[PDB]
Amino acid sequence: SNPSALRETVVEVPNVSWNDIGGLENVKRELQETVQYPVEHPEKFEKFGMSPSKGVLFYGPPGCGKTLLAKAIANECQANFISVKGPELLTMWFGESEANVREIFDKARQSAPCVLFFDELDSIATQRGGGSGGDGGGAADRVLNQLLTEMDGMNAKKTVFIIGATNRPDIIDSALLRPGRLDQLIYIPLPDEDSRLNIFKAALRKSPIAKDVDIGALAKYTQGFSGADITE
Amino acid sequence: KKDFSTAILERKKSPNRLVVDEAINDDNSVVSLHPATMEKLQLFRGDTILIKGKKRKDTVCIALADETCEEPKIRMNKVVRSNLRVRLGDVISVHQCPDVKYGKRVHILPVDDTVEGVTGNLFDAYLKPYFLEAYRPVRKGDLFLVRGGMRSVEFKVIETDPAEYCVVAPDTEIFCEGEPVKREDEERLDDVGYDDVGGVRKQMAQIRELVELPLRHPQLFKSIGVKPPKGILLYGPPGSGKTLIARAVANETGAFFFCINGPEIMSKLAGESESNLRKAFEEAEKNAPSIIFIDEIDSIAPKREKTNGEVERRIVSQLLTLMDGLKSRAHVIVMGATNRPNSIDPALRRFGRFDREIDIGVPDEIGRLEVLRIHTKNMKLAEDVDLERISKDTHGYVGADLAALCTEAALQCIREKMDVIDLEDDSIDAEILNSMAVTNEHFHTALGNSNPSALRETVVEVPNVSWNDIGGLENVKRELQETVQYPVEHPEKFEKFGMSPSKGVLFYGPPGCGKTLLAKAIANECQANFISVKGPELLTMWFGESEANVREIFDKARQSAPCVLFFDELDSIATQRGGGSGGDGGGAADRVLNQLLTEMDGMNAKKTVFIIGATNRPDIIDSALLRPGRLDQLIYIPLPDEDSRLNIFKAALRKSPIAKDVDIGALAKYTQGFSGADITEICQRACKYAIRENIEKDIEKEKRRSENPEAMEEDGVDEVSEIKAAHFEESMKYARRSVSDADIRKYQAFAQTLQQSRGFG
Amino acid sequence: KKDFSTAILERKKSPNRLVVDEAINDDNSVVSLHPATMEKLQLFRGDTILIKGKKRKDTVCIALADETCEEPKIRMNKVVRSNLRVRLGDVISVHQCPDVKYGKRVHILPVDDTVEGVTGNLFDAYLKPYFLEAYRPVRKGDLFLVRGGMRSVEFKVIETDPAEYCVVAPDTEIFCEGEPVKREDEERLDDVGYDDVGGVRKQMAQIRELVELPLRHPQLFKSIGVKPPKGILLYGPPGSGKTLIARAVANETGAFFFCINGPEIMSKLAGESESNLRKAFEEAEKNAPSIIFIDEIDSIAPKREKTNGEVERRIVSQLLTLMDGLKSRAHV
Ligand SMILES: Nc1ncnc2c1ncn2[C@@H]1O[C@H](COP(=O)(O)OP(=O)(O)NP(=O)(O)O)[C@@H](O)[C@H]1O
Ligand SMILES: Nc1ncnc2c1ncn2[C@@H]1O[C@H](COP(=O)(O)OP(=O)(O)NP(=O)(O)O)[C@@H](O)[C@H]1O
Ligand SMILES: Nc1ncnc2c1ncn2[C@@H]1O[C@H](COP(=O)(O)OP(=O)(O)NP(=O)(O)O)[C@@H](O)[C@H]1O
Ligand SMILES: Nc1ncnc2c1ncn2[C@@H]1O[C@H](COP(=O)(O)OP(=O)(O)NP(=O)(O)O)[C@@H](O)[C@H]1O
Ligand SMILES: [Mg+2]
Ligand SMILES: [Mg+2]
Ligand SMILES: [Mg+2]
Ligand SMILES: [Mg+2]
Repeated sequence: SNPSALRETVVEVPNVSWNDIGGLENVKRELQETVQYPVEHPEKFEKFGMSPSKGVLFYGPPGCGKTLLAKAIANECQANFISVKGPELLTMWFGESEANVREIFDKARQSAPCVLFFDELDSIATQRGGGSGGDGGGAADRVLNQLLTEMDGMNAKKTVFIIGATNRPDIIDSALLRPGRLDQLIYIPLPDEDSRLNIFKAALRKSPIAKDVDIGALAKYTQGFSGADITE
Repeated sequence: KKDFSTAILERKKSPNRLVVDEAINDDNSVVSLHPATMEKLQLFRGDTILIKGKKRKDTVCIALADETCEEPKIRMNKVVRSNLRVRLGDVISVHQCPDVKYGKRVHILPVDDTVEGVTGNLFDAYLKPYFLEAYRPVRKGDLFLVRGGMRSVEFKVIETDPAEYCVVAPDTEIFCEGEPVKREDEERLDDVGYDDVGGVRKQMAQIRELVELPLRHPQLFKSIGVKPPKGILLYGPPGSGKTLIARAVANETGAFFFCINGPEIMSKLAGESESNLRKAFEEAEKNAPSIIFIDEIDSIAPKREKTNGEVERRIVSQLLTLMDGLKSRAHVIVMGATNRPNSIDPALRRFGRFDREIDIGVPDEIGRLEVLRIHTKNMKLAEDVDLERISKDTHGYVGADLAALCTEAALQCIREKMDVIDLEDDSIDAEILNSMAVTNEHFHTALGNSNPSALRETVVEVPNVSWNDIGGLENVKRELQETVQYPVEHPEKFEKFGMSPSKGVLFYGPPGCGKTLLAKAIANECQANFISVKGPELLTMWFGESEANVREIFDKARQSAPCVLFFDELDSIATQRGGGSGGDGGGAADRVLNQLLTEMDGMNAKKTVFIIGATNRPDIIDSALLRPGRLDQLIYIPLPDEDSRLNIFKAALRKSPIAKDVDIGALAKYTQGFSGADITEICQRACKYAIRENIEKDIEKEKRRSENPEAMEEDGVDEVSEIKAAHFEESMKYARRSVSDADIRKYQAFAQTLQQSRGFG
Repeated sequence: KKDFSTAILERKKSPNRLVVDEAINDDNSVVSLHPATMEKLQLFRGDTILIKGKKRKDTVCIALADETCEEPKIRMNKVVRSNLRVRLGDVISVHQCPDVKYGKRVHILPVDDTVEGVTGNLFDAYLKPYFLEAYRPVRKGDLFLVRGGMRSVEFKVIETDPAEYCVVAPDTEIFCEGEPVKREDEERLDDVGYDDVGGVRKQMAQIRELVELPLRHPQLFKSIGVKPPKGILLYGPPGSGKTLIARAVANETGAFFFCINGPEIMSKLAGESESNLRKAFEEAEKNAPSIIFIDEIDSIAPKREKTNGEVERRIVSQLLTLMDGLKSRAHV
């Protein structure tokens, strides 16, 4: 048997927790302030007469756990999580057209609190071409401008955080980094010696590993490896 | 001089105008006038009088005398207030009733909800005991309360003789003949009026002077030798105010009102739509003065390119013919309503047709506050509801959205009481029902769970930003004053010297230096409307409304003069014309460039409209935008210097709990080359660190108390949690400039050589 | 504080609420209440009572006494459980039947699948031997089982007198008049309800507070001075829950329900679609409180850019006019 509603956007609390993510202690510590505090304690910011920012960008090497952090922070705050990929957005215009990005943003509004994650920004957020032209990239330009337009109207909703992820920060459009948009910049580094042990343990937290396997031993030999390589 | 546009709304105080006040008597056919007021009115003790109310409703009562009634008071009872539709504080007028008109019959009938529990002939229990020999004046259509024991039955004046009003002499032979005046008839009483519309005063004044004046006092127009416009077209965001305003004006002007709903016309068979239109117009002409409100006119008269059938173009043509046939000027006005002004067929928007248009746009803060006050005037609000905060927090909310917000607040109030309310029972405890009140937290929750609709529509409002919110930039402000304020406040000054100014400015500089804020500040100083448009928004307009988006924003700016049309983020639309001209992704930048220049060309003749741009990429800015007659003035916004950064920090923290030991000036020295955005993000990081600190402190305190409840609440109490210097140090630890030292000399070079871009490289 | 959104769904435990339990007797017109529960209910041994079930279904039985019935138990038999539509563990309520209403007639008719193998007058074999002088309470619309030997014939309470419920006194002159109660009628019984919808609680709560509250307890809204919304629009992936939820809410709220299927409206000739819409709205207004569920509304009211004909825009306009005409607030 095959499912039918497998392409529809799913608004649900992810099952990922901080445990599934190895290391990144400082990133988690700052994400708590950036997301959880303005949600669980919204009146705190009004007490000090200063509003927070509803935008974050994850940039770093592939396989370092950028998609997992968004899901984990959503799970911590018990907020709905909407996952959107750049490839999916690019086909939306050749389809429902203008009423796809608007629709996902409206769904995020209706599902507040929410964490609207845009994975794989390497395609939609391709830097505005100097020789502006073409319709193949006229879809990246759409998913860029129409997305920024929605970001502008999203800062007044409150309890909605827009998180991005890009493995190509060089081509990321500079407009997305504007205040009122994805202006907070968090760097996800390659795991270090200590982080790789945690990554191995998490990847094998439910594995039949023998009694003679030294998980820490592999960490020394595997340096510069992303978490994806550690899982492979 | 003043702006006389909002002059018709003003109420002219007159000696006959008295303010509403509570009475010393509950008599419904008797009020109490102060002796001095009666002397001004030439009245005497116990004399019948006609009180002019609202919504063309008036009553008749005998005026008594009492010295406690201040001069600006009338001392009417609750029944008279309800009949006149006037709450305490309104300004009614008083006219004499010289024709007391002792009536031979005063038809009286009861209301079903006031009769529940009566087991005897109402004539022998309520009417006759209080009317016989009482000589109580009665006004047709007014509900006077009566009592015949425990039950209180309120009767409407059904049919007097004379028909208008009379005095109930003993000769009034009448009894209660049935119960045909059931309470449900109130749906068509106190329905709509001027007081039921809030947040629109300029539009309302325009409608009143274009509709009510021609129909009530055409003598002015006839003497002046001008024929008033007959076609009015309300348009605006859906749900804003259109259908309400039309009915309110129709009821307040007191003219025959005929409603022609578009769906109702189009839901009938061919040959009945046109028949109904013809009947409506003929009836309006017969019963002049008259008004013909065509709601949802876009359905019966859509754009001819979109309509497909023949029995639709036939209806459009019939409507056009009927409007053309109204030039007889039989005191007939056709008012329209359409949220899609462009979807309307062009033929309607022409002379002899809907040529005058009013935009019922999104309300501002005060308008939303007034709307909320109007809608909550009946709900059981608690004594701690602050509608000012809600109005401030409701941006992009049309009146319908505010009504939905109030309803959601009430529903949330019910949910809180669901624990003590059982749904299985077919009846709910009366005490619980009467104890439900809507609190501020309910409204806040409803607002959080409610979303706005008119948040994408262009907003034409005076910004709240002032020069204080902007740090430094003294020279820029000084030149902006000359460039903008002087040609607006003092337009004749330029004509005195025989030289016209320029209606274009361009802001170029490093990001985060305060280019968007300056436009808003200068608009606020001149009290001129501000229209904010971003390049990303323009690029999607072409893939959409197409040519009629830029034209529409420019037309809106024209209608909203004085105005400051700001185009933020020119880095996209103003991308320099590609040497290898081609492509459709950039074929939208080329559109928003050429079509924008075309509008700029026609905008220099409008006057009092200034087009301001902003670009962080002056290198790619199209050289055409710098032409005279366009954005030719070039103002460079530099990175803030040592002195400017102190002001920026102070402004960012002008409402912050900063401690007493924080040296704002100290940070300025360390932060050099930082834009204002970085200076604000520093404060944001510091505030977040302080939130973490005090969250942990409160958690530790509560856990200390819970780790032995015997530990009492010591004198230690939650403090300001002021932002200590440690938080600022930590923020500066991660703070990083958004403008490099290599990307400032380049801005200086462009400041030198920007306007030279119309030639070669 | 808590999230009060999912508060209407909560069942309020009351002294009159008893949990379902198996009975010591298979009698269909008699249940067994614990003596303490009866004392809380002011009942006595062998007293007729009305049991409030689900889907607006209820039965009437005489409550006996037994100490084995724990306080949160009612000890009903299988037939009563089926009639009430309640499985073991549900929480029904108990109300008294002070008006026993000794009935003059208790119309009884059999079901075809329970009669297979009967060769004698059912009145002289099943009804009279167990009803005469038994004073068994009967509730209209409930299937009580009877036996006259090996075959077990279950009869529905067709038409009592009083109509709602009564007690079968010896004066009840009645016999089995034909077999018009064939078992296939069960397609319209125990069809849908709240318990038949799973996986939606927030949406279900919203629908219940926007539909059932305005129709059953409008006094709250009237006192608060708020007019409840009259238009609700369910949407979601095809096949999710829409048509099921609409019918479930309609049946649970117990209000006149009228279904206007879009294909059915559009499958008829011009002038009959609008006529049917008008008839539906008029009937709903007449029989208020009411609900008008328009399934597949996208067919009768699609986007105006996509619709081509005139007899489709006419139907859309008729629907818009009818909805605009509902501001009378006749509990519709
Ligand atoms: N820090 C980590 N801890 C544990 N597993 C990790 C970590 N980082 C990556 N992984 C594993 O590697 C997979 C891929 O990483 P993911 O979290 O999808 O990163 P990404 O930035 O989305 N990668 P890509 O889309 O390929 O650029 C995860 O789903 C985990 O299985
Ligand atoms: N300015 C206002 N003051 C008070 N109540 C208002 C105001 N504007 C709107 N409302 C309320 O909101 C309702 C909706 O406004 P309505 O007059 O129906 O808007 P509309 O523009 O005719 N809608 P549509 O034809 O659907 O685009 C009104 O009937 C009032 O109940
Ligand atoms: N001179 C200033 N004084 C005070 N605050 C400032 C100043 N300049 C910038 N800011 C702050 O930084 C924010 C961003 O600056 P803004 O006025 O939007 O500049 P911009 O030119 O529109 N930036 P961008 O669109 O990112 O190129 C402002 O909204 C203020 O919060
Ligand atoms: N939540 C549920 N619980 C139990 N059964 C369900 C549920 N949802 C769907 N079903 C079953 O699946 C069937 C299909 O659902 P249905 O109510 O017809 O969906 P729909 O949204 O009306 N379909 P369509 O009009 O074709 O988009 C139902 O009739 C039930 O038999
Ligand atoms: Mg990613
Ligand atoms: Mg309208
Ligand atoms: Mg700018
Ligand atoms: Mg369906």
